[PDB]
Amino acid sequence: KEYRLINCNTSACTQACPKVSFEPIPIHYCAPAGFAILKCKDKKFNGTGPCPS
Amino acid sequence: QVQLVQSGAVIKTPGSSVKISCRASGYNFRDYSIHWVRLIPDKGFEWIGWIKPLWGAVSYARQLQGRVSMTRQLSQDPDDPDWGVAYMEFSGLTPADTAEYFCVRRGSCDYCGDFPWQYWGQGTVVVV
Amino acid sequence: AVGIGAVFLGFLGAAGSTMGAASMTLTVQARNLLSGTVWGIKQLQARVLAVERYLRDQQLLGIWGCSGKLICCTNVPWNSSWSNRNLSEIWDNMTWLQWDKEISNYTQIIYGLLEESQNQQEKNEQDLLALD
Amino acid sequence: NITDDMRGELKNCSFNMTTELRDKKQKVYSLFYRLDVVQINSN
Amino acid sequence: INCTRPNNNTRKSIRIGPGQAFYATGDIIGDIRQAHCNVSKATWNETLGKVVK
Amino acid sequence: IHLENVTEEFNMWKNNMVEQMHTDIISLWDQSLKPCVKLTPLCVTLQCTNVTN
Ligand SMILES: *[C@@H]1O[C@H](CO)[C@@H](O[C@@H]2O[C@H](CO)[C@@H](O[C@@H]3O[C@H](CO[C@H]4O[C@H](CO)[C@@H](O)[C@H](O[C@H]5O[C@H](CO)[C@@H](O)[C@H](O)[C@@H]5O)[C@@H]4O)[C@@H](O)[C@H](O[C@H]4O[C@H](CO)[C@@H](O)[C@H](O)[C@@H]4O[C@H]4O[C@H](CO)[C@@H](O)[C@H](O)[C@@H]4O[C@H]4O[C@H](CO)[C@@H](O)[C@H](O)[C@@H]4O)[C@@H]3O)[C@H](O)[C@H]2NC(C)=O)[C@H](O)[C@H]1NC(C)=O
Ligand SMILES: *[C@@H]1O[C@H](CO)[C@@H](O[C@@H]2O[C@H](CO)[C@@H](O[C@@H]3O[C@H](CO[C@H]4O[C@H](CO)[C@@H](O)[C@H](O)[C@@H]4O)[C@@H](O)[C@H](O[C@H]4O[C@H](CO)[C@@H](O)[C@H](O)[C@@H]4O)[C@@H]3O)[C@H](O)[C@H]2NC(C)=O)[C@H](O)[C@H]1NC(C)=O
Ligand SMILES: *[C@@H]1O[C@H](CO)[C@@H](O[C@@H]2O[C@H](CO)[C@@H](O[C@@H]3O[C@H](CO)[C@@H](O)[C@H](O[C@H]4O[C@H](CO)[C@@H](O)[C@H](O)[C@@H]4O)[C@@H]3O)[C@H](O)[C@H]2NC(C)=O)[C@H](O)[C@H]1NC(C)=O
Ligand SMILES: *[C@@H]1O[C@H](CO)[C@@H](O[C@@H]2O[C@H](CO)[C@@H](O[C@@H]3O[C@H](CO[C@H]4O[C@H](CO)[C@@H](O)[C@H](O)[C@@H]4O)[C@@H](O)[C@H](O)[C@@H]3O)[C@H](O)[C@H]2NC(C)=O)[C@H](O)[C@H]1NC(C)=O
Ligand SMILES: *[C@@H]1O[C@H](CO)[C@@H](O[C@@H]2O[C@H](CO)[C@@H](O[C@@H]3O[C@H](CO)[C@@H](O)[C@H](O)[C@@H]3O)[C@H](O)[C@H]2NC(C)=O)[C@H](O)[C@H]1NC(C)=O
Ligand SMILES: *[C@@H]1O[C@H](CO)[C@@H](O[C@@H]2O[C@H](CO)[C@@H](O)[C@H](O)[C@H]2NC(C)=O)[C@H](O)[C@H]1NC(C)=O
Ligand SMILES: *[C@@H]1O[C@H](CO)[C@@H](O[C@@H]2O[C@H](CO)[C@@H](O)[C@H](O)[C@H]2NC(C)=O)[C@H](O)[C@H]1NC(C)=O
Ligand SMILES: *[C@@H]1O[C@H](CO)[C@@H](O)[C@H](O)[C@H]1NC(C)=O
Repeated sequence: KEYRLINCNTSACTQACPKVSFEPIPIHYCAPAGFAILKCKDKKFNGTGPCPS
Repeated sequence: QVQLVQSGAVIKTPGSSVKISCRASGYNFRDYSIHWVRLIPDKGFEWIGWIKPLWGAVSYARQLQGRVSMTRQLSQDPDDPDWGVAYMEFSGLTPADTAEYFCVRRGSCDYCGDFPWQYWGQGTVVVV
Repeated sequence: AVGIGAVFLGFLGAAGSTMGAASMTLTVQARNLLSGTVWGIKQLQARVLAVERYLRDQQLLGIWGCSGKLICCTNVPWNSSWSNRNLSEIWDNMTWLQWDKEISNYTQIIYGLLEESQNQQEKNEQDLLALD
Repeated sequence: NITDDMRGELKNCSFNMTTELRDKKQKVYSLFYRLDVVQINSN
Repeated sequence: INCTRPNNNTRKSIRIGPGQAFYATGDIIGDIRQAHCNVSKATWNETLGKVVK
Repeated sequence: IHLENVTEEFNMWKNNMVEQMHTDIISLWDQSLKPCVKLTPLCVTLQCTNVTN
C-alpha cells in the first residue's frame, strides 16, 4: 500500500514560511490626490439607490 | 517581548572554570550588544565585558583579562532569526568570586546609550 | 463640540450648500487636489496622474484670462439659451452638483468662446501697446 | 525506406526521463531533426 | 510565396516534473516528405526585371 | 466630516474597489510565497501505513 501526494501530477507545491503569519491585519484603503471616498451614514440601506446622509 | 534566560546556579571548586549561557529571544540578536555584570556582597556591582554578536567582537574588563572569555552562537535559519545564545567562560576561580552574574542588554530608544542596561537576565549564583 | 462651521470648512464641506455660500470656500477643494516592491510603481503613477491633471487644469486656466486668481472675471456674455434661469434663484437655490448637470450639455462651447476671447484680448492689447 | 546515399532528416530517439515521482523514471521516445542532435563518441 | 510542411505530426505530452510538460513529436501519420516553398516563375522573373531596371 | 443635503446613489454590486481588492489580495498572497521553500523534491513514492490507534 504505497501512496503519493495529490498535487504531484499537476503542480509543484510551495511550503508556507513558518515565520510569516496568516492573521488579518486591518487595511485602510485611502484615496489618492484628486479623489474622495464617500460613505453612506444611513441606517436602513440595502446598498442600491439613494443614500440621504 | 525581550527575554534573557540564563542557566541554573552552579557550585564549583577553586581553580575550576565555569561556563554560563545566556539565551536571548524576542529581537534581532545580531544588532544589540550583550554586557555581563557581576554582583558581589559587600562589593556592589562590577562590569565584566561586552560582546557584539554580529561578529563576536568582545571587550573585557582590564582587571579580568586572562581569566574571562566570551563567545556567542547565532541562529542560521530563515524561520527563527530572533534567538541567540551568549556564553561566558569565567576561569581561574577563587573563593572571592562567589557572586551573582547577570547578562544584560541596553534599551532600544534613540537616546539610549549602551550602558543604560534595560533588559536583565534572572541571574546565576556561583559559589566556589 | 466641533461646531457645524468647522466641518463646513473641511474638504467638500459645502457640496450641499448654495453655490453663493459655497463660493466663500474654494481654496479647500483646490488644496486637497495636489498633495493629499511593485506598489511603488502604482503609487508613483497615481502621483503623476494627480500632478498631470492639476497641470492640465492650470493650463486651461492659463490659456484664459487668469493664471492664479481663482475667481476669474472675463468678457464673453452669457448666452441665456444655455440655462434661462434668473440670477438670484441660482445663487440661492442650487448647489454646484445640481448646476453641473444643468450645464453639462452646454460645455466645450464655453471653453472655445473663452479661448477666442483671450486671443482677441491678446491681439487687442498687442495693438494697443503697439501704437503707444 | 532507406538508401545509403540519402540522409534522413529525422531520428527516432529513446531516452530515460524523470517523472512526477523522484524515485521512478520512464523510457520515452521522440522524433528529432538531424540538426538538433549531435553524436557523442558499435552503438 | 506559398510555404508548407507536408508532414502530419502528432505531438506527445511528456511529463518532466510537477506541472512540467515537454511537447515531443510522436508518430508521423502519412508520407515522410520534405518541406518547401513555392513562388510563381513569371512574377518572380518580372520583379527581377524591375530590380535590374 | 459630515456632508449635508446630498443624495448620492450607491451600488455595492457594480461597485469598484472590491474588484481591485480581490485582485490585490491574490497578487499579494502570491508575493508572500516567492522567498519560501518549493516542495519539488518531495513528490516521491510514499510508503504509508495506519497510525498507531
Ligand atoms: C534508460 O535507463 C535504463 C535504466 O538504467 C537503461 O537500462 C540499462 O542499461 C544498461 C546499459 O545499456 C544495462 O546494462 C547492460 O545490461 C545487459 C542485460 O544484462 C542484465 O540482464 C541479464 C538477464 O538477461 C542478467 O543476467 C545480467 O546480470 C549479469 O550480468 C551483470 C553484468 O555486469 C553482472 O554484474 C551480474 O552479476 C550478472 O552476472 C544483467 O542484469 C548486459 O547484458 C550488459 O552487459 C553486456 O552485454 C551486452 C550484450 O547482451 C553488450 O552489448 C553490452 O555492451 C555489455 O557488454 C559489456 O561486456 C563486454 C564484455 O566484457 C565489454 O566489452 C563491454 O564494454 C561491456 O562492458 C561494460 O559493461 C559491464 C557490465 O556489463 C561493465 O562491468 C564494464 O565496466 C563496461 O562498462 C550491460 O550490463 C542495464 O541492464 C539496463 N537496465 C535495464 C533495467 O534495462 C537504458 O539503457 C536507458 N536507455 C534506454 C534507451 O532505455
Ligand atoms: C509511524 O510509523 C513509524 C514506523 O517506522 C514509527 O517509527 C518507529 O516506531 C517504533 C514504535 O513506536 C519505534 O520502536 C521503538 O524504538 C525505541 C527507540 O529505538 C532505540 O532502541 C531500539 C531497541 O529496541 C534500537 O534498535 C534502536 O536502534 C534505537 O536505538 C525503542 O526503545 C522501543 O523499544 C521499546 O518497545 C519495545 C516494543 O517491542 C520493547 O520490546 C522494548 O523493550 C522497549 O520497551 C521500540 O523498539 C521505532 O524506533 C520507530 N522508528 C523510527 C525510525 O523512529 C513511528 O513511531 C510511527 N508514528 C506514529 C505517530 O504512529
Ligand atoms: C440643505 O442645507 C443647506 C445648508 O443649510 C441649506 O442652505 C441654506 O438655505 C437657507 C434658505 O433656505 C439659507 O438662508 C438664506 O441664505 C441667503 C444666502 O445669501 C441669505 O442671503 C439669507 O438671508 C436673508 O434672510 C435673513 C433672515 O433669514 C435676513 O436677515 C437677511 O437680511 C436676508 O434677507 C438667508 O440667510 C442658508 O444661508 C443656506 N445655507 C447654506 C450653507 O447654503 C439648503 O436650503 C438645504 N436644502 C435642502 C433641500 O434641504
Ligand atoms: C492527477 O492525478 C490525480 C490522482 O489520480 C487525479 O485525481 C483523480 O482523478 C480521477 C480520474 O482518474 C477522479 O475520478 C475518480 O475516478 C475513478 C474511476 O472513474 C470511474 O468512476 C467514476 C465514478 O463517478 C465515473 O464518473 C467515471 O466515468 C469512471 O467510470 C473512481 O473510482 C473514483 O471514485 C473517482 O471518481 C478523481 O476524482 C480525482 N481525484 C480528486 C480528489 O478529484 C487528477 O485528475 C489528475 N489530474 C491530471 C490533470 O492529470
Ligand atoms: C445662443 O443661442 C442661440 C439659440 O437661438 C444660438 O443661435 C443658433 O446657433 C446655432 C449654432 O450654435 C445656429 O445653427 C447653425 O445653422 C446653420 C444653418 O446653415 C448651420 O450652417 C450652422 O452649422 C449651425 O448649425 C442657429 O442658426 C442659431 N439660431 C439662429 C436663429 O440663427 C446662438 O449661436 C447661441 N450663442 C452662442 C455664442 O452659442
Ligand atoms: C540507419 O541509420 C544509420 C545512420 O543513422 C545508417 O548508417 C549509415 O547511414 C548513412 C546515411 O544515413 C549512409 O551513408 C551509410 O552508408 C550508413 N552506414 C552503413 C554501414 O551503411 C543505416 O544505414 C540505417 N539503416 C540501418 C538498417 O541500419
Ligand atoms: C499559393 O496558394 C494559393 C492558394 O491559397 C494559390 O491561389 C489559388 O491558385 C489556384 C490555382 O490552382 C487558383 O485557381 C485560385 O484562383 C487561386 N486563389 C487565389 C485567392 O489567388 C496560389 O496560386 C499559390 N501560388 C503559387 C505561386 O503557387
Ligand atoms: C442635453 O442635450 C441632449 C441632446 O444633445 C439632451 O438629450 C439632454 O436632455 C440635454 N440635457 C438637459 C439637461 O437638457
